[PDB]
Amino acid sequence: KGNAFKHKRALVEHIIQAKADAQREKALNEEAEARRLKNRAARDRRAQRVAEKRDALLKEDA
Amino acid sequence: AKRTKKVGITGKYGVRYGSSLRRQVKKLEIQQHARYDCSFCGKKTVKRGAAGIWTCSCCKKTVAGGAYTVSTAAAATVRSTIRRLREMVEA
Amino acid sequence: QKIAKTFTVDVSSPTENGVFDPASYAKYLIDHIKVEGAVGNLGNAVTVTEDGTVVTVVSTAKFSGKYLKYLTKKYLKKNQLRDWIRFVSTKTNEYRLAFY
RNA sequence: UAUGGAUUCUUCACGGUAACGUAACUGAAUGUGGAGACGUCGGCGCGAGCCCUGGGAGGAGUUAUCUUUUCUUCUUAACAGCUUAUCACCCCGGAAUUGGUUUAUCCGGAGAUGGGGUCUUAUGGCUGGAAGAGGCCAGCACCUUUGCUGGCUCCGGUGCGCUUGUGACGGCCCGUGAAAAUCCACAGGAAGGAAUAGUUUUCAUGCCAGGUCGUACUGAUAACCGCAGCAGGUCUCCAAGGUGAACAGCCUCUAGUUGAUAGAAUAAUGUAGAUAAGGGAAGUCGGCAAAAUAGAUCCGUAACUUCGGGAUAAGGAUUGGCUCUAAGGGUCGGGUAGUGAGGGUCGCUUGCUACAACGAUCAACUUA
RNA sequence: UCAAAUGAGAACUUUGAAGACUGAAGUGGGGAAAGGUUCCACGUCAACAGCAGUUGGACGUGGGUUAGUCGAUCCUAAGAG
RNA sequence: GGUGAACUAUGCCUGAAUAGGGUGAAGCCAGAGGAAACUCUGGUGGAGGCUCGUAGCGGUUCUGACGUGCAAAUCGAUCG
Repeated sequence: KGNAFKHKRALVEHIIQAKADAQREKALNEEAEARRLKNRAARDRRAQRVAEKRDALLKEDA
Repeated sequence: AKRTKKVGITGKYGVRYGSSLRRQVKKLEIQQHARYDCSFCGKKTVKRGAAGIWTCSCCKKTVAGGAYTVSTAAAATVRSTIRRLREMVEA
Repeated sequence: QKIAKTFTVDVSSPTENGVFDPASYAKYLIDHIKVEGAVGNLGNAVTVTEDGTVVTVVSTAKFSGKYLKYLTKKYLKKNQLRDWIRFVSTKTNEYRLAFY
């Protein structure tokens, strides 16, 4: 309605934008979280790669 | 974009009259060309058929009103006054 | 589909007086039939079935016997044999000659 | 007046949820609505005609050369039966992710989307009427009356095209935009009706009868009037093609004209035109008169303003022919599973498989 | 503008042969008022048709408008009484 | 003592007429900025006792022609 568009084929290139960003952005979010997981846990072995200052002292004397 | 600067809807008149005249009466246009509410459906269709004729299609009402607004404040105070004095005579 | 169209014309009418060669008219066309652009571009879509007495063309190319009339008019203009022959229609795509 | 049906002891129909529907299926006073029956303007859409064009066919002209050439026939009344719309209406439904949606912004929980249906038939289409009509040619037959004898009347397309009727919006008014004439339909259940009949016969078909006038013509530089067969006046309606934005100009075809005492010479004279070196308003009361410009395309613009103007301010640049290039749309799809709703065929993802980026085709004049 | 005819008569009467115009918001087709037999067919040219006129809407004659279905009268408006 | 509103001035009721252009008024949307207020920007959209300008309608002028005219009020240019 407003103006926001040129003509038919230009708007078809815009359909390639809507397609391209639904696909190529939504799948990008999904793979983003899917790659966050368990590198979480590599950072756990990291924070237990220098605070085992606390894990090398205390519990299992018995 | 924005069409007119200060002339607004009376840009149909342009440079035609004493500018005091256009300056007053453009407001009168704004008054008589507003849409108001039916209080019975809640919607709004009330608008001037004539000066004191305030037409309405949403739930189909029409009130003899003022000239360019529907109700004048005189009708509001004779309203509140016949009503309130009605609550001073009836009450 | 590829049906050769039949156009049936009697040409005996001056030839019976010996004053006309239908081999000169079918020869006159066999270089001149405006099929596919070039006149006489007549690669095996046509039949030139003359007799000397009746010529009939059965040809799967774009043709009308009214264009065959247009082939007569330049001929009888050219040899100037107009005004002894009308290219008369028996019926549709059926024609004949005269002698008068 | 007959006929047939109707509708009934459910006295004077059926159904659908409602949509709504039919060949039917009584009614005083009192009302009732509707029609008639009335503003303008704007866009937008749609009907009808015209104009434009192709193929097919019959008719005719061109032709040194070209010229499938330039033209010609290809029609369907009132009236019947079918079909057909905006709009509208009832089920389902509850909506915010708000959605639906105009060209131009509108609507929906007082139910939107949407999914179902119900409905006016404007309108248009189909068929009949109504082909025999008409027409178109083509052929003979001869005083031939001219009679005979055929054929054709087919399929297109196209549109910011023209003319016209619609739809639905939108504008405007301290302006808000006829009358009667007429006919319904519903109350009304007055009043009257079936039971062996009953019947309105808004259901059908079937009888007869259609005052009086007016009606030809002109409608105008001769049928009107002006004193006149007077260059004066006199109300209404229809528009081919080129050209061009244009009903502007100009030409061309149909339509229709082709009428203005005649003749011979060409002197001033005027009248009606044009042309002029050079200079340019001195001339003239006075640039009277005359001269100059101009369309389109791109640039630019002063003062003042009551802000809107001024402004086209003013003032700058462009305009042949040809051969090319770009953009600017529409219909159809996206199968080896013999697959779907079937169960000559049949279609989506289509590579009884159940369903997942595009390509095939027709079409413009528009700028660059 | 040319040939023919016709008549004693052809500038002015016909027919052929040409060129032009309006060019369609027509010199087109018409219709309303208005006119009214002009309409149309014939015999004629006194006189007109400012030359002519053999021709006219000229002179003598005839012919011509068809309605249940189309307008009037219905209605009412302005108005009238 | 009679007649004219057919000419002309005025009212009412029924009817008829008006190319092609410039103009962009309002409405509404799209974007940007701003906290909003608002600010622009891009549109849509088609206003005007608007304008050019045609049909039209009048007549300002040349003091045009005429000036016993086609004319007891014509014709030319011109204008609004």
